[PDB]
Amino acid sequence: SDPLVVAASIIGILHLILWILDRL
Amino acid sequence: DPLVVAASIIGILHLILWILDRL
Amino acid sequence: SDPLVVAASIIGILHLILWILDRL
Amino acid sequence: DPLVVAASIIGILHLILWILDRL
Ligand SMILES: N[C@H]1CCC2(CC1)[C@H]1C[C@@H]3C[C@@H](C[C@H]2C3)C1
Ligand SMILES: [Cl-]
Repeated sequence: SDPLVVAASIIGILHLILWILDRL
Repeated sequence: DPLVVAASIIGILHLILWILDRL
Repeated sequence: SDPLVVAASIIGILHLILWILDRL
Repeated sequence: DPLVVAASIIGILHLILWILDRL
């Protein structure tokens, strides 16, 4: 696997979750 | 990879929800 | 990789650009 | 892939700047 792509994917999922919960 | 795919869809979805949240 | 990953990449670059500009 | 690497770097930077901007 690609460490950078894994980290960016996880960070991206976390980003949407935190943004949603912030907008609620 | 299901992670890469899921994060790809989630990334596209994130921009959509952001634009609509801003407009 | 595939057109999904490409599209999400382009869309992620676009997202940061538009967020920075919307934030200025 | 260059585009994927750049988007990975940009995605990480995006979250960091968003969190900070929000605080
Ligand atoms: N919000 C971003 C959009 C771009 C990606 C990170 C999250 C996403 C997951 C991986 C694979 C591509 C490029 C980045 C890494 C699509
Ligand atoms: Cl915002």
